[PDB]
Amino acid sequence: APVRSLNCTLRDSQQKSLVMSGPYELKALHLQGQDMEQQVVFSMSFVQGEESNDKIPVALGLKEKNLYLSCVLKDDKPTLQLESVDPKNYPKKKMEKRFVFNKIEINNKLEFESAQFPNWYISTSQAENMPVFLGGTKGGQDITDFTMQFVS
Repeated sequence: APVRSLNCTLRDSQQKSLVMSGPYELKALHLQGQDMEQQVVFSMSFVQGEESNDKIPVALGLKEKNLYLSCVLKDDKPTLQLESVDPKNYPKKKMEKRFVFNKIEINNKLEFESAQFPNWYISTSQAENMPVFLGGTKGGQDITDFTMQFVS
């Protein structure tokens, strides 16, 4: 059958929500009440790739939009971007490497490591309303842990 997907939202471990910052970036911020309608809803697809109990390959597309988080080198650096794709062909089981994230469950938290760039992870800043980016470690000052919420 087609690739399976789930609608969901993500928050960082500081409980910051994710929203759009222009058409090709996301930002993270403290949201509650009416304002959370601003949050982005993702369609998380369970795709092809190396898997284990706690390590699941996924794609993160924006629900009902032909936009996917992807990891590419930009100015010689692994970087996270929102890339447009052909809506007739996505999502699919066999997503290209750049689109794939290893969803890792550790201590009640989730990490999204780039399948393409080992040990690079979806990250947020502690500061409010800063971009979501690709970070070169699960260590450090930045935030690399998230929780997932299921959406109808």
